[PDB]
Amino acid sequence: RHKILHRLLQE
Amino acid sequence: MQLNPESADLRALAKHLYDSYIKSFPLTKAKARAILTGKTSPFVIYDMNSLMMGEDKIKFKHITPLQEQSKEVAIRIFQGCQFRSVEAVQEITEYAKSIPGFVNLDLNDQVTLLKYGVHEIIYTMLASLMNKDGVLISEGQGFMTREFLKSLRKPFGDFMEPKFEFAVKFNALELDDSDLAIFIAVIILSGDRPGLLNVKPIEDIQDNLLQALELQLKLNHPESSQLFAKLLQKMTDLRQIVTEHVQLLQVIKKTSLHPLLQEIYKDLY
Ligand SMILES: CC(C)(Oc1ccc(C(=O)c2ccc(Cl)cc2)cc1)C(=O)O
Ligand SMILES: CC(C)(Oc1ccc(C(=O)c2ccc(Cl)cc2)cc1)C(=O)O
Ligand SMILES: CC(C)(Oc1ccc(C(=O)c2ccc(Cl)cc2)cc1)C(=O)O
Repeated sequence: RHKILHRLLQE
Repeated sequence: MQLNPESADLRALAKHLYDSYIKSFPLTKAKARAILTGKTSPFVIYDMNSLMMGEDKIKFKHITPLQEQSKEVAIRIFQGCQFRSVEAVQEITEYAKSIPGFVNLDLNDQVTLLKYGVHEIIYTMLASLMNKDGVLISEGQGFMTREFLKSLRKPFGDFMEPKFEFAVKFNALELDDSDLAIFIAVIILSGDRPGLLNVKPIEDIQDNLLQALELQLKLNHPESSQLFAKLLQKMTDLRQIVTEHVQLLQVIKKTSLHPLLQEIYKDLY
């Protein structure tokens, strides 16, 4: 999990 | 005791944290404080009548006239809080990125750090919007009374009460945004969050944040030694309230939530 969070850090 | 060496960086750190803090979030404590006292008028929700009339006067961002709203104030309120929490997670993620060195942590650990710190720093920042009577909502457009919250049915009336109790003691510390910027920074870089695998580079940053905080607390609060230790002990309290908030989520849940929040609460502690 943590895909939505992981995506926000990648910006 | 205290000297003026290359602590210039410590102050350089705090300035940088303050500047991105003030633009990362809508309402600073300074601003909310002025609204909570007059100089600047939110709509006060103390009543089921004021509630039903509040959703009319206040422009809530999460709602649209065309969508179906539950006939259930307890649920219509949880909706708004979920929307605000989702937004808060993004604002905290942006702020975390401005903490010198954070983006160079292992991205898996940045995720873990953000996963455990978000609600702690959410409750910390909520106090800036609270007094003993209630809490500012909708960028200070509304004001919900503590006693109206407590009167909501079933367990929902027990959600915000621990937060008020926390804010009361925590606001007595009389911290300002400049102090708050460094404290939440220290929260985000807690090297004891479960599931971290590269701790040392996180601790190194937290120490730099910690000693910058202490220096900030001595320079900005002459009238109270031990403010530093008192804050650290507050981080202890923020964890307990999170633990008490999850247990309440469970009670309701066995009687849903945005995938981002579910992502955060999944396997927490
Ligand atoms: C949104 C979520 C998952 O869970 C919350 C649940 C409840 C509250 C409230 O503060 C609240 C209090 C009273 C009512 Cl009626 C409705 C909501 C905040 C967060 C979170 O933790 O981010
Ligand atoms: C960053 C912060 C603290 O963001 C919030 C995030 C979540 C909540 C809530 O969970 C909540 C609880 C009760 C009510 Cl009535 C309304 C909202 C509040 C503010 C802000 O805006 O400064
Ligand atoms: C981002 C923000 C502040 O998020 C909300 C958070 C909490 C509430 C409420 O507390 C609430 C109160 C009464 C009703 Cl009927 C519905 C919601 C509203 C909005 C907004 O959207 O402006």
